[PDB]
Amino acid sequence: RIQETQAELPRGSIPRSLEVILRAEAVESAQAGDKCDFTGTLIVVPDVSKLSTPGARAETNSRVSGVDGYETEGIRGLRALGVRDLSYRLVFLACCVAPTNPTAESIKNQMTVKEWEKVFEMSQDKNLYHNLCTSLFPTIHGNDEVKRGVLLMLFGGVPKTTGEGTSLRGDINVCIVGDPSTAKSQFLKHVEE
Amino acid sequence: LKDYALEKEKVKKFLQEFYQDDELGKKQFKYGNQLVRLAHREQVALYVDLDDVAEDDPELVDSICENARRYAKLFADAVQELLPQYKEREVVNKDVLDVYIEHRLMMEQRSRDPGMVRSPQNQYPAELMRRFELYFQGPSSNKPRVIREVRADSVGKLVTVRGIVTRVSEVKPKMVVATYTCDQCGAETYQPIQSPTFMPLIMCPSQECQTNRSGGRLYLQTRGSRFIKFQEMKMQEH
Ligand SMILES: Nc1ncnc2c1ncn2[C@@H]1O[C@H](COP(=O)(O)OP(=O)(O)O)[C@@H](O)[C@H]1O
Ligand SMILES: [Mg+2]
Ligand SMILES: [Zn+2]
Repeated sequence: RIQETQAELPRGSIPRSLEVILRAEAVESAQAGDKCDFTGTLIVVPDVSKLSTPGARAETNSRVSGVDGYETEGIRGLRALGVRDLSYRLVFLACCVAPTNPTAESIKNQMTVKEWEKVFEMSQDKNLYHNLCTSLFPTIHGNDEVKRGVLLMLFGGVPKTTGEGTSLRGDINVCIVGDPSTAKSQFLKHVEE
Repeated sequence: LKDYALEKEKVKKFLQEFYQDDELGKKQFKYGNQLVRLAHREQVALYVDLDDVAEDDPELVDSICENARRYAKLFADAVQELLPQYKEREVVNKDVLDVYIEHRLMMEQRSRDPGMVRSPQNQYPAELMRRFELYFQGPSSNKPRVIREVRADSVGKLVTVRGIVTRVSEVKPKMVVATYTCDQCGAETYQPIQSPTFMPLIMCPSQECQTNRSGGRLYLQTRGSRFIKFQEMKMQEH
């Protein structure tokens, strides 16, 4: 199942939902929560309980009439002429699925030479501690402690397990309490973006 | 049991008779004026008082009370037969339904010779051409009943009730007679409705389709159909 994104919403409208079908190799990809582009076809599939009122329907061209004792009444007449209700729904078949915007060895191999050059340039800078604070939060004034804490939470720690069957946390949790208008929701919005 | 022809004649003479009551202090032909208005589209329903009938014949009133539906139908037919007599002019302004009725009567006169044999199925339904409704007013001598005490003994009778309204349904059209057109002929088929649900037809009973054995198939039409105003009411005791 896929959903229309927020940027495509018109005034006062709920996002549209659509069904996508994957066949064979393309079945693997497109996990839940992703934001992806699809390329394929738009195809019509029949439906059953759409018509509570009579609508378009099919029949046979043969000019056949009933005989006494076998008169083409309701049920028998409909079954004899092969009448089917024409109901339909729209379904999308996908042949290509891609990310809208795109195991350490695998990550290293995926990156190109220029991307790896940029990564290495970033790696050996002490100002990485400072510049990352200003880059993610350019407009918010002060509160550098909160920026450092949020960056540390983003990078996170290492999880471990012990021999007795217990487990140890590797994640970090952060709480912010403040007076009104102290840019408290701006950090949340920036991290969401 | 009594034959319906005699009572139909009695109904006709009762409708033709009364001169008595007038509001302005005179003697006025009330039912004649009502019928003249009914001739054109200046009145689309008629109410009959069962107190006025009681002057000449009470047995008619009792039979109406116990067998109300049959007498309603008889009254409708009697008034429909009386309508041509009182007619004096053609319609000044008419709507779609009148256009169908006039056209159908005109082609009936065009085609049907007086001597040719006509099948009982070949006639028009009575209520399709009719456009007036008849209703009854409860007798003043009759005492209104209570919702709790109407039971199987009262099924089919004429009753008068007093109550409080709690639920009313929005107005929606109700089917009276359905009209069908064949796929390969100019004939028209009529299906009366007297059930909460009905099954639409398929094949054409028209004579030409039968003679050719063409197997033409019917289609519904909404313009030719007859519809009535229908509402549902809920009442409770005081
Ligand atoms: N230190 C700051 N630097 C820049 N803008 C700020 C700062 N403090 C407050 N603001 C502005 O004031 C508003 C604060 O509202 P908000 O952060 O939603 O308050 P709260 O999160 O406490 O409900 C924001 O729109 C922000 O633009
Ligand atoms: Mg806030
Ligand atoms: Zn036909």
